[PDB]
Amino acid sequence: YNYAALAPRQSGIGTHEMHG
Amino acid sequence: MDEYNYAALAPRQGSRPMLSQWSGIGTHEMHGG
Amino acid sequence: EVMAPQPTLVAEQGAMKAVPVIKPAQPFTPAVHETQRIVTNLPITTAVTR
Amino acid sequence: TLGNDLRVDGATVNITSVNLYASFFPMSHNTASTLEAMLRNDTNDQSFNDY
Amino acid sequence: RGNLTYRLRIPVFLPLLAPIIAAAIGAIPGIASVAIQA
Amino acid sequence: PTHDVTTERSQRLQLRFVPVDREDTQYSYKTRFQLAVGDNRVLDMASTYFD
Amino acid sequence: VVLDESNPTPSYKPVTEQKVILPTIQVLASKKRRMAENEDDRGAGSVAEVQMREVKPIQTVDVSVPDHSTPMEVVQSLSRAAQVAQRLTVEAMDLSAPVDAKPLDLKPVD
Repeated sequence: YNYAALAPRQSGIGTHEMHG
Repeated sequence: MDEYNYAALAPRQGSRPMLSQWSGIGTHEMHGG
Repeated sequence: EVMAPQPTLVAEQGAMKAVPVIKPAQPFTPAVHETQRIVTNLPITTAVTR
Repeated sequence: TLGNDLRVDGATVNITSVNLYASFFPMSHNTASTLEAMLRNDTNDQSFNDY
Repeated sequence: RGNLTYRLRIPVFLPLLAPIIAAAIGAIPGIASVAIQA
Repeated sequence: PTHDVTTERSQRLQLRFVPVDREDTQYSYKTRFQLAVGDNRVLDMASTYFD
Repeated sequence: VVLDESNPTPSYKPVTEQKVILPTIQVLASKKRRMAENEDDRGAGSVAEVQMREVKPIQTVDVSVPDHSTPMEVVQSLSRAAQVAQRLTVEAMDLSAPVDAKPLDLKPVD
């Protein structure tokens, strides 16, 4: 491991989708 | 010792890998008869 | 520091008394052989007889 | 089995297709690259002799 | 194997240190199938 | 090898010894040979077959 | 304080000093190795090896964990295990095979 996988070089986490 | 030579490549016989004798490489077959 | 020159070998076999001969091959052993850079600037390690 | 001329006898050969089948030993590129590098050196040249 | 190796130098019937270390390693969520060799 | 393995001083590989004396009888044929093993050569008696 | 500094394996080099447990714990990284066929070969895996070393007049254990494991968690778990082993070095372990249950009915009453 090395600081996770690299990102493509040049709320992030979670969803709150509800209602119906 | 498996880091100073190719011993993981050779098939094992328990804990001792079965390497060839040092003077085993090379061949010579030659005659005219 | 440049690597010190290695002596060339010439052996004898039969009547042949001046056959050119390369240094014999020996399996690497830490007690006898050590890895020394040929040129200190860039790492090209090789075995020497200490 | 008879020392007879086949040209006059009329035997003919007609070659349809010619291919060669190379066989590769599957060896991990880890050690295969090392082996080819060590055999690409000048001291590890392969010597062959006619029998 | 792994790049990092940890070494413990304990001052020191049935052996117990090896089972204890194996259980401790198995307690790690990301590690399974602890192997004991002597 | 070529050192102290073979001479060049003109000695024969095979020697034929004519019998010194011969005597025949209705029962047996007896021959006597006087073989000399050189001066600086060694003979092996695995050779020396009667002809 | 700090009795043995031997490094039985030459291929692994120390990276931290022999920190003491209030045994001692030493973390050793691995030197360079041969080529790998592909980069996804070193950290790939989950099995951990706990190698035993001959007693040096003290015992040494070589525990190797896969890369993805957190070094802090591994160190803390090893320290707790070492403390437990030092404290305990019983009948509870004996109960879990060579004591039996039905045979443990003559002795208790007769």
